[PDB]
Amino acid sequence: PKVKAYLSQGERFIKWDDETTVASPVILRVDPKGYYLYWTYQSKEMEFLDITSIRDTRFGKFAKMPKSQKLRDVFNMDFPDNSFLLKTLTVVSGPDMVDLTFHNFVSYKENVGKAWAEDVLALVKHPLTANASRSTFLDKILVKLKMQLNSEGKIPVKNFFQMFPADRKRVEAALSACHLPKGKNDAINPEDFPEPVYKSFLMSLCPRPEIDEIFTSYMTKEHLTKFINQKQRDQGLIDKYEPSGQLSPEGMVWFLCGPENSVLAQDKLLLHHDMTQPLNHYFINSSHNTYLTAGQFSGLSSAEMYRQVLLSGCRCVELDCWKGKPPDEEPIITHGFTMTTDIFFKEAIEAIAESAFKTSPYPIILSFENHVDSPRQQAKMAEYCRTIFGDMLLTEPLEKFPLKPGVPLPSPEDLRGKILIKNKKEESGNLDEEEIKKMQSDEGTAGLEVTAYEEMSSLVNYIQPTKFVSFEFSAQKNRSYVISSFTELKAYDLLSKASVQFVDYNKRQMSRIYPKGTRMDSSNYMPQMFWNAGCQMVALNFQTMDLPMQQNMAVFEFNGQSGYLLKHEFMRRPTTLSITVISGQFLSERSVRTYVEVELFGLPGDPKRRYRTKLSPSTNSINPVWKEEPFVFEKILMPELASLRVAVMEEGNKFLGHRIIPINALNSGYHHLCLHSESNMPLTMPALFIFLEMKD
Amino acid sequence: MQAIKCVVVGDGAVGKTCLLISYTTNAFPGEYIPTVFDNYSANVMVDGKPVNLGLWDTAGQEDYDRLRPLSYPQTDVFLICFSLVSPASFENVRAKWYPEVRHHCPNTPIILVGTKLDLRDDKDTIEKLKEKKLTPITYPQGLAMAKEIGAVKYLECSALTQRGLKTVFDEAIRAVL
Ligand SMILES: Nc1nc2c(ncn2[C@@H]2O[C@H](COP(=O)(O)OP(=O)(O)OP(O)(O)=S)[C@@H](O)[C@H]2O)c(=O)[nH]1
Ligand SMILES: [Ca+2]
Ligand SMILES: [Mg+2]
Repeated sequence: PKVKAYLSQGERFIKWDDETTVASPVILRVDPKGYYLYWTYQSKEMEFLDITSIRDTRFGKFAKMPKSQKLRDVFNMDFPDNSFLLKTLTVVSGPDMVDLTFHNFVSYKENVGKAWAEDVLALVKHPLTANASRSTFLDKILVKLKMQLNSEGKIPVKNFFQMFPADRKRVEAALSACHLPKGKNDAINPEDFPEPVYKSFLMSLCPRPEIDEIFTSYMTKEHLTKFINQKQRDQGLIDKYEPSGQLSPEGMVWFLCGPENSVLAQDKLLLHHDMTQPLNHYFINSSHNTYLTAGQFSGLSSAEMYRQVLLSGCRCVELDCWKGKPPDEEPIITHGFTMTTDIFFKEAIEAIAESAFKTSPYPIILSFENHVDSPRQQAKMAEYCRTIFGDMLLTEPLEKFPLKPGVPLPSPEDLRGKILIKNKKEESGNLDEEEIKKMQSDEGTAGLEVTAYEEMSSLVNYIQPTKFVSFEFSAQKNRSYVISSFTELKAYDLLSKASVQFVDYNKRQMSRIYPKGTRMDSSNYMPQMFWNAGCQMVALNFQTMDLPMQQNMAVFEFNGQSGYLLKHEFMRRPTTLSITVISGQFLSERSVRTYVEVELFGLPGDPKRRYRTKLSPSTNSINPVWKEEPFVFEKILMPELASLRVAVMEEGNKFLGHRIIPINALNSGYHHLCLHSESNMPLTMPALFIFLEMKD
Repeated sequence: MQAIKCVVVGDGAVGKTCLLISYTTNAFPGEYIPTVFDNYSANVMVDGKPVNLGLWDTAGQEDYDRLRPLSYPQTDVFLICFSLVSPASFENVRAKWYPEVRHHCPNTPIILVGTKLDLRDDKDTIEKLKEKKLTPITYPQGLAMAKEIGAVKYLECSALTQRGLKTVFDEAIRAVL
């Protein structure tokens, strides 16, 4: 991913609402390395935004629009046939799907926003942006320190304290070790802080003695060769990493932090799965009650949730539809019989049409939970879909795949760029307070839907929902276009009574799993069990980044974050891992004891032992070193289906960072594991030094 | 290190940008490029004191009428400019610039600047002006205009020769302190 020159050159915009009612002229830019999107105010003051923190970019009509009359006037919005829509740019950022910030810009020139939006997003969504090596993240720190200068054009020493907040003493001593001013209210000339002075500063602040032990086993080009072939397996490097044909320990450190030594088989992150198999032969990234941003009973609903989950590759979303009152008679979306707010059905459709294929070209399924007992409003619903989705909407079956028994489902490729509607096409009826009383704990409002009228029925084809009867009944009908939906409880009960048939069912048809009604807090259930059975749409509450969603985001990042993962051929046809947690660097912004947990998610017969590191020797979080034995996971049956979880917590159990990695994507050897947030976004400071070993 | 925000306004092509570039870099621009917005700085000694002078360049084009004022908040002093060889730009001092500045910053000091002093006595420019049914603006006219808009000072200069150029910024600074 190369940063186009015009981006680094800069463009003039007016940033609004960065305050209130305040419109500020700025020059927007992306640094040459693609680390930050930053704007400079006329006063020279700068504001930075990590490229890795961006979730989406929008221009024209999709950009956020100012509400205040003052800004409306400034931008001549109430002016006949203006060109405002040719100048709007919105950059959306946030730590997760909910906590969003909209950065709004209005350009002086016309049509420049489109290029900026598309080029910036391509940098953000490039698989290697988030998965760069440790050295890249350390470099982002340097670029930041040297870009955020004061009026004198120097780097405030105060900025080093803010960058590395855990222990000022150690930071001060590190600056001194490099003959730089140590002192709250000193500034450093940028020319005095280039590489490798920064590197020396890091080595002083964060010594690496564990790496010296590797040497006990300088280092000649020969030894280094032995090292790479024995440890990192199954002269140019020395020239590149050695600070001054021998490799010193500092040189070893930088080499191990470099791109040649990635913990992942990065080709795995790219779209590489065979996308020509039947739809039900893939695990499909799924979201439950998508419209909710919190809380199932109390909290707000928002059409924006649809954009957010779809931008992360989610391919199956949910819409709970309810009738609107007069005079408008406009259908809405909400969690019926609760206190959650409402949104219009139409806005959800607009949100979906916009983001549906921005980050993945593969088919999406709209799971309708219809409670609209009104033929007119159901007609409105169908009308909104047809008109807004246009050619994206699959309104009729494909020629090569008739809706007949024995015919398999089309492939993701066959349905590329298509939107499929899952709606009734059997008991029906309106829900009552009492009827929802004895369903509230399990199926919830999904327990009973209204009849589907003509207009909506005509839109259903390959994803026809029917109440489940039995596996033999399903096998008897032999219809691959029928989908069965189960609560986590019902699905679990079925696995305890008919596991063999559940597994066979998923080879022919789709099964969708969703949270039990009792989870009013929007917590999630662990998905592995269901994926193990071949369940493809394991719907989770995306607004809650608890462990289940942590794993979901992590596994679906692979195969180009397309939202589709091809099941193992053994689930379609009709190794011992050792990890040693050695040490950690800048794990927390404060000095606190830390620990690491490691476990495996996989098949029932996979190793189930869980490991927890001993607490770090002290409150030192800059460079703690553990003395652990290797954590072993013996006889992993199918690497493809299993994933390794490495999570870092501070004493007290507060989450600091983690990685969940499918076994087949792991490289062996010594590695610097760069940590991610709960939502799988890359963290700059925290990292673990580990040693991986794979054996048969 | 006292900082000062000085905003420069006036009709397009009156010479505002050359004014700022010539002053801060002692070099005269080689290509006329309409301004959207720009900023220049300069550390200067006035009355034995170091001052950090921030020079805010603005768009003279009227297409920026609603956007231009976005640079006005917290301005310490304004330089309203007009070309000494452009009666139209002179008339706009009173018809446009003075009212616009006072509307957004009613109490901010204003310094009236007559630009392109070097061309007033230039033969080619005059003939060109005579053919255009025009004539240069005289010092007495400038001074009278300054009094009318309540400018603290009226100053003429040339960015090209730099004659009167530094004085403009020293006075701008002194109008604030
Ligand atoms: N002879 C002479 N020409 C000058 C002088 N100052 C500026 N100019 C000429 O005037 C033209 C426009 O000057 P410039 O400084 O770009 O105007 P501006 O007011 O900044 O224009 P805008 O940015 O509002 S559209 C240029 O061709 C420049 O060479 C001067 O002092 N003497
Ligand atoms: Ca629902
Ligand atoms: Mg100019």
